[PDB]
Parts: sequence; C-alpha cells; structure tokens
Amino acid sequence: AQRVHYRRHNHYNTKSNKVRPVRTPGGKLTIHVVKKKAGKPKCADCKTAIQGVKALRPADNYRARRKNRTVARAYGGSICARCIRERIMRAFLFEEQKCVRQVLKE
Amino acid sequence: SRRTKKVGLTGKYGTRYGSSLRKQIKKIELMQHAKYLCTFCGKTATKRTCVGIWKCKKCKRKVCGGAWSLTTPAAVAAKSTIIRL
Amino acid sequence: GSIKRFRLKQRLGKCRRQNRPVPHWYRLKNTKRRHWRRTKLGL
Amino acid sequence: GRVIRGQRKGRGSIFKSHNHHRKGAAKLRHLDYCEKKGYIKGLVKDIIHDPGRGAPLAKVIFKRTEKYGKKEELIIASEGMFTGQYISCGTKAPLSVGNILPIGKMPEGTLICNLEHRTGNRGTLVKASGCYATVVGQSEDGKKTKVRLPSGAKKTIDAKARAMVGVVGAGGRIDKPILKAGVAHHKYRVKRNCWPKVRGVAMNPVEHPHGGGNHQHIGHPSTVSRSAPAGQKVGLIAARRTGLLRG
Amino acid sequence: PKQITDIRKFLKISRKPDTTAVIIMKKKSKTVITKLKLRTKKYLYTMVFADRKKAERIENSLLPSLKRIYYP
Amino acid sequence: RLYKLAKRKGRHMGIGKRKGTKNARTNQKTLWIKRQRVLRRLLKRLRDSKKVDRHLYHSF
RNA sequence: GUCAACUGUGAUUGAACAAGAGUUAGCCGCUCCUAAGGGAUAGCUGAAAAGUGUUUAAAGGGGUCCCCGUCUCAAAAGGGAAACAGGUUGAUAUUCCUGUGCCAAUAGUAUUAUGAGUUAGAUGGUAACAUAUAUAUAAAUGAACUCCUUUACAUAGGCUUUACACUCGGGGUGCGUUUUCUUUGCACUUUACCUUUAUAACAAACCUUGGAAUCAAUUUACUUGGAGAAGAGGUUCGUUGAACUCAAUUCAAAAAUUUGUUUUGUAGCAAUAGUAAUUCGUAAUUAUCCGAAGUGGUAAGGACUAUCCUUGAAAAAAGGAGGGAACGGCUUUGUGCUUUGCUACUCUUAAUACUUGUAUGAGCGUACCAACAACCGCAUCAGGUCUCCAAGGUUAACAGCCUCUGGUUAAAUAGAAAAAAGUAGGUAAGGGAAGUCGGCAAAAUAGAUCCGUAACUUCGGGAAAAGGAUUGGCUCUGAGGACAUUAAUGUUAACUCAGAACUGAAACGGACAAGGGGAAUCCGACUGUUUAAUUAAAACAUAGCAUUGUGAAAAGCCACAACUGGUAUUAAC
Repeated sequence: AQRVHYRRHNHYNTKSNKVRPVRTPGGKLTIHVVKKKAGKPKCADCKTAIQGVKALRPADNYRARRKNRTVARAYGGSICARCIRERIMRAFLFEEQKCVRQVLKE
Repeated sequence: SRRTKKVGLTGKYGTRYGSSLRKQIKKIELMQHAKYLCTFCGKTATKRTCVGIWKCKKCKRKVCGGAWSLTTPAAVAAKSTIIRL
Repeated sequence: GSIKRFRLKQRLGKCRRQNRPVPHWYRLKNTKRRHWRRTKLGL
Repeated sequence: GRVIRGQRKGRGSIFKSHNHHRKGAAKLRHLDYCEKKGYIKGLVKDIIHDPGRGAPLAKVIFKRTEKYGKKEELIIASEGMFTGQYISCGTKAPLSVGNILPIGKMPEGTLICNLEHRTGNRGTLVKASGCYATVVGQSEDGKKTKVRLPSGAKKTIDAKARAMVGVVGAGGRIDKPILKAGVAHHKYRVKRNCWPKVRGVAMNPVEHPHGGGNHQHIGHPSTVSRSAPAGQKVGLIAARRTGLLRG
Repeated sequence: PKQITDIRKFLKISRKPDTTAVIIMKKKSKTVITKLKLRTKKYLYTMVFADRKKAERIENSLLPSLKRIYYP
Repeated sequence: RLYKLAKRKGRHMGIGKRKGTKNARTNQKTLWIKRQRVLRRLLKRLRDSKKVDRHLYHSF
C-alpha cells in the first residue's frame, strides 16, 4: 500500500470533513473529500420522509429543478398522502356535524 | 430469568451497591421497562422514551405519565373526582 | 504560523531587509544585527 | 480569612445556571381580554423534555386573536396530558384536567397545579414534578380563594388568579434512589455548579469556620441566628428545634 | 464530455455556430474503429463510428470551417 | 506459500500453536449466524418447492 | 560562492558567513454566518474614573404614505458554492502548463432562434406517483399575509452493503536463482473528478389489489398485522456509480412500434495520459497494457436494537406548502383610469446587436521546520509540544520479534589497551529467609485447550480460587458451503474445529509474551480524587441516613460604593 493525506487540511474526520481514498489514472492512491450526507425532510404531522422528493443537500436543492423537489399531488412535500386524506375527512365531517348541530338547535 | 436465584433484572448491578438499594431498584426497574397498553390503539407496546413521556410506537403518540409507570394513583383519583363532580 | 497576517509579514520582511550587512563604501568616506536561532524578534 | 463557598457563589462567575439544555422559560399563557371574558380552546401539539424543570413542557397552539395564523406557547405538561389533547383556558372554560381557570371557579377539594400569586403572573407557583395544590375554601362574598401549597401550607389569593387543573407530570421521580456518583454528576451537569459538596468541618478554619481542630472538632454551636452575618451563617440558621424529628 | 448517440443531432451540433473543432482518431484491433469528439465551448461531444464507410461519410459531411485534429 | 500449502492440507494447524481463545480462533456468533442462515435458507427452499406446509415450516 | 569567528572533536561540512533567486487561486483556506462569549447605543447610577446593559426609546428592514425592528464584533477543527486529472521547476503547485469542467452574478433597449399559452395560468397515472432530453431537463401564472422543512447534531452493541487494502490461481512482458533441484522468485498488467451521470442491484419506505387463528410472514437480535398481515403487482428514497442489454449494428420474430440472435465497444472522460518494454542519438519511433476468485484489516453508509432522575446548540442561507391581489394587443370618447369597434398576439430560456462611467470574477495567506538541531526549556538540550496517513510474516493483536516501501548509519569525539573499582547485565554446588525495618531485590508463577474448584457471601460473587493434565513435526480420518440435472447423480470453495497413528534426547505457550499463591487480622464499602518537584493514604468525594430555613418581586440564600445583580429559562418531587 501507500500513505495519503487531505489536500484541504482538516485531517480529523468531522461532521463535514469526511474522505474517500481513490486510485488515479497515474496509479497514485490519493484521498478525495466526500460530499456531506444528510437526514431527510419530514411530513409536518408525522415527521415522516416523503415519497417522490429527493433528499439533496441545500446547495444541490438550490441547483435542482422543481420537479425533483416536490410532488403535484395535494400539499406537495408538506404532508404525506394518506395523512392528507384523513385530515380532509375530519375537516368535512366536522362541518357536516356542525350543520347537524345548527339544524338541531332551532 | 433462569440464571439468577433472587437478584433477577438487577443482576447487571449485582457486584455493586447495597442489597436493599438493589431491592428498591428492582421494583422501580420492573415498572420502568414494562410495555404498557395503549389507550390510542389497543396494543401493549407503550414505552417510556424520556422520564415523564410514554410513547406508543405503533400510533406514534406521546402520553405524559409518571416517572416509572404510566399513571400515579393520585392522578387517577383526581381524574375520577373531576368526572364525579 | 503557517498562515500569516499582512502586517506581520510586512514587518518581518522589513526586519530581514534591515538585518543585511553595511555597504563597504560607507567605511571609505555595522553595530547591530540579529541571528534567527539565538535572537527572536520578540513580537 | 478566605471567603466561604456560599458567599463566593453570589459573585456570579461560574456559578450561573446551566441553561443550555433548557428550552425557554416555562411561564403560562398571559391574561388577555379573550381569556377574561370567555375562553379559548387550544391543541397540545407536542410534549418535550426540559431537565432544569422536573417535568416536561407542552407545545400548545392557539390562533392569533388580534391577527392571523398559528401561535405556539410552552405550558408545563400535566400528568395524563397527551399529544392531540385539547386544552381550554379562560373564565367561561369547562372544568376538566389540564384546563387553565381562575381559582374562584374551582369547586372545593379539587386538585390543581401551576398557581400564580397574582393574576397574569403566568404560573409562578406549583411547578415541580408530581406536585399539586388543593383548593381548601372560597370566600363567602367572593374575591378571595383559599388554597393549599404542596408544602401543606394554606394561603389566600384573589379568586381571579389562574391555575391549571390536575397534577404535574413525571411524578414519583424522587422515589428511585441515586444509583451512583456519575448519575449525580449527570444531574449537576444540567443544573448548577454546586458539587462535589465537601464538608466544612474537614477544611481549614480560615476557609470555612466549621473547620480546624486536630481531630476535626466543631468546637462551637451549629445553630446560628438569622440575625448572624452572612459569613457566620454557615450553620443551621434560625433553628427552632434540632435533633431527629419526632411526633 | 458527453456521448451523442444520434448522428443527425451530432451533425446539427456541428452546424451550430459555437462549435469549432473536430478531434478524430482511428483505433486498432483488440479492424479499424474511429472515435470522433466534437468541440463546442459547453462540452466535448463524442460519437464512436464503427467502420471506415461511416468515418469517411462523417468527415466529408462535417463543415470545412471546423478545425480537424488528427493525432498522427 | 509452502506454509499456506500446509494450511490447505490442514497440517500447519496445531493445538499448542494456538494462543487465542476458542472464540478468538473462530467466532461462536459467526458460526451460529452461518447455521441460522443455512437452516432458514433450507426451510425457505423447502417451502418454495412446496414439500412442506406453512404449519410445518413455522414450527421447524 | 565560501571558511576571520562559530558549527562544545576534526571540518574541505553546515540550519555559520557572502551574493543572488523563489511562495502566482472566481472554485483551497481565511475572508461570510451565528454560538459560548466580548464591546457599546438606549437608560441609570457613581465627583469623575467606572459599574451595569431594553431596563421608564419620538431609533434597520418590507410594502401605494403604510407594515414590521436594540446594535455590534466573537469559531483558520461548528455552519458555510464552486475543481479535478496528467505534466513541469534549482526551489511552488488544487494555484504555473495542458486537458477537461464546475459556480455565482450576468443592466437597459432592440432583434433573433427555443418551447408554452391565445383566437386569464400545461399534462399523464385508480393510485403511490410520474411527465419539458430545447447545442442547454430551460420555461409546468401567482401579490399581501400565513405555515412548515432543510441548516441541525447523544451513547452503547451487534447485523449488513460498498470502496480501498490484502491474498491466491491463469495468460502476457522483462529481470533474478539456476553445480544440483525448481514449468521458479520478483517486478508491471493502470483509470480520477465530471456527464441532476443513464441504467442494473439491494436494505428500507409507501401504494393498488388481496383478506389472514390451526397464527402467519420473520431477524443474529424482536418485530409486524382487521387502526389490514401474508400473498400478487407496482411506486419512491437512499446507497451505489458502466453493474446490467448499456448503446450501436445484424439477421429472425413482435408490428404500423417490441423481443430474440450476430457483429462491434475499456459508456463518454480514455489513452494521446500512466507502467514495464523495444529500437533508432538531433531528440524521435515502434510494440505492450487482462481473465477468474478469495481474506475481512481500514472507513463510510444503512436498516435496527438498547440505555439516561442526562434526551444530546444556534443563526445566516436555502427549499416546500397555504392563500387568492393582479392581468390580452390595436383604434377611440370622457377622467396613468373607463365604455365602444377590430384580431397575428401574451409568456419563456439562451444567443446577438446597440446604448448607458471603463458592464466578470475583491482582498489576504501559500518558503521551510513542525523537531531525528529550526518552536518552549538562557544552548544544534536523551526534556516538553496538538492532529491525520498506517504495508508483510508470526499472533487474539495497531502487542513483542523479524521483513518490504520510504528513511538512516548523525547523535559534543576517536583510537589503543585491559586490572582495580564503578554501572547496566548474566551465571552459579549443597542448603533454603537461618537475611533485614519489611522476602526489599531477584527468582518462581505465567498462553491456550481439557478437567476440577473451598471457606465464606449483601447470593451477585468468591474464581483464572485452590489444584491438576495436555501442547512439536509428519501421514491419515471425521464435522462444518455454494451452484444444476428427478430421491439419487453431477459441477465446485474458504478456512477452522475434533479424533487417530507414526516420528524425536517426553522437547514442544521451546524464542515471544506472560496471575506467585494460601490462612488471617485492620481500616476505608465501592468506580472516583488529592499535597505540580521529598505525601495516593486509613485523608477527601460518593451514594445512603438525618437536619435547618424559605410560599416569593415587602420570600429565602448570596453579590455590588451606588443603581443593580445572582440563585432564576427557578418554585417545596
């Protein structure tokens, strides 16, 4: 084998300073600083990562197109589809229930 | 279970700390690590996630409770009293 | 250390320029010098 | 001599409280016109742990009465509170657990928590885990109300002042004994600079007045007057009775 | 660098005004195969032409203004 | 390579040559994991080929 | 270049002396953001000096006059857009050079091309969800006012995937051993960013169908299920980063578009560059460059699981959703606003031309050391001094021993002689603590595997108790996988275990590492801590027990000259 080092300093493996060793076309085993992996954006009520939305870091999410970011269906990446449905049912039925109360009262 | 004679779940403590304290710890830990029945979905998966908070895994929901068990006798009595009045 | 400050770098370059020996012609019409190992700039 | 540790504590320094883990001040809803005349219902959206407080905080959403949109409060979580629980606050609010009501509108012998010493002071009393106050009487011509502090003490406050139905969460916390010195360290790490708590009698008399003596004598009364100087107030100040409590 | 499958699109890219040069090279047996890489400022576009008949046809088809680069 | 040829023949190994524990020589958890995966693999193949029923599969 | 002095010896040497040379950045850092913090404004005190810091304010932003707002510095390891490969110098290189890219802005007006919409806002999919491939995935109406999310986070234990590393076996190249034996040993057989890289693959998540107790599916681990599981068929994310029909071509079939077969191609980058070569001298050519697999050492990710009377920063910045303000062009009355008459227009990227200050890329760092002499120690001081990179054999092993790459043979000196004495080491008959303050010193024990293990005990321990046995080398036997032919037969692998012979000076944990034990008394329970350079304990901490005071802004407890603070993001658990 051989030894290697960072070309950007910061040789300790921090949160941001992670590294992938790589062999070159020159046959030289070198080190490359690997891009920072992340957790995932979350549904508002359930805190659940959403289908159809890519998990891109905010620089890549700025460069990414709008089709990659979000879903046409209802309230997009805000809340998940099953969760939306139940909330819609609750909102409708409670208005119905309210209307029944109004009819009852007079 | 079929390992220790009397220390049971406090056998991890066994070589350290006073025996009576280990008895006291045993009672509290038995309550502490129990999996409670969930009022908000009917399964016995309700676990403590931090001191006052007992979360159901299945319906993903946080009930506020006692330190070592789901409910104090005091709170139950108070709840009952309010319904009574 | 390895990275530097513009003011410090300039003063150090000055001190180096001052360090170099006297013109020999001046004696035809050298009291102070520093050596890096035994005398530091004291900054 | 050299300044005693309790006197040194008030110089501020490294004896300021460890607030990093702590999620904000735990004061209740402020009094307003809507609370005064009627009631507001809110929804408990999340329950969160604070380690400076003995019990959880509850994140409660109200909708802005003077404007538009959703506003978040931090309430102390009552035992039996849950995420998605509806909490009601105000004069005309119904009696139920965790509701926030003027003490005048409690029936006697009820159990309550988060009392305030004056209206709109936002729950200054009865805040510790598992704790509760009892309403012990209501004035005949109103205006005042008599309540019982968790010390067992009775006190009379105005009827208008609010409190929160039920008992504080995380009860029975003191029942478990402290396992070990590391557990005690973890407790003080989120509290205050206050530990290890070394004996005064062990030290030089110069640096703690219980100190000195070749075989670690006290050599003087351990019962001190409240009239004493601060550097003399090391012992048991205003001690009416000493020895083991009996009867 | 970008591979372009469609010969007609490759010709269209050649006809585009930004494009300036043709880097063309013949490859030996492992029979002669020819790799043509075409130089636009945005990218260097590559087509691999299998045989001589393809290679002559592309070289003739390409605009004479384009700079033709041969390694020999 | 001569030593490895001996290891292939099983002959390089010797009882008093060992200085590591039985577990350090060959890990018990790993051996267990091999057996479980092979047994579960075997059961699934028997189920897939339908030579046993779900009841027998689950019990085994 | 060099030798007056220095380089504790010599000295032609030099980190000494003399003359020069040399560090090149839109992309690497700093620089930017906020934090723990610090400094102020607003106040208020104090003779002032100072002490404080939204706290009795007529104060930075967004909007057709209205709605919001204490400021400011503070991280060269937190957050934080964006660059790699090869080459090159006497000395630097992510920065010079060649090649390839990537990023942010990028004003006005007029042209053009690119797709939309019109005769004022696209589409598919039951659905989860998907859809613009223009040179270029550009462009998929939307104001106030709102709501989320990324930024953005603990520890422990296993499981798993990839990559680099390591090994074996085959073909190809050159060198090496070559008395004898060796179809042998060694070396080389290279491949990056970038292309929302395209696909394949898989752990997850979700959906349509489906409808389950005789519980099933199922992990090393338990998990999941009528609050809908198994099953069947999808979809998504994340890993990954040319895997796999992936692309082209071919012929056959589908069919008015899709599959099978052939021929090609390291997917572009990419061989021209690298390596081993081969010839030919002014420096140039030629030939070469790839088929299988195994070990599980690094590192990262993943799905998980468990623990806390402890639940594990923030903002700048970016993103998504809600909402429904606003709305063709020409001609024309009346007052930028309104009604009539007419129908190539309204958007949208990129390029171009023309004008408007000169319409692209700020500033700083980049040598060398990092101690084996460059820093601190009064000095080329066996001292101290942070972080990362981590080869082979032996082995549990990053140990110890030896080896390859890379490095070195300088240490403030050499030589000759060899006694005392010294110091660092060895070794010793017979006895075996009779020694001394005390077995101090030294020696004995020691690794694994197999047996066996007491008093006593808070029942957990004691415990590796005690005390035994075995261990080399060879030739065999057994146990433990993976694939495909209908129960048998084939193809085919890694190493570890267990047993048996034989063999030898019974020697064998061979060097190498490596518990002395027991019987008791006493103190401290314990893990912890301490007198920096004569002190680690029986002292201190510690849990546990008990005590006092205090219900609150006119409380407790403490600070400050004063005003004012701290406990307090507090409240008798």
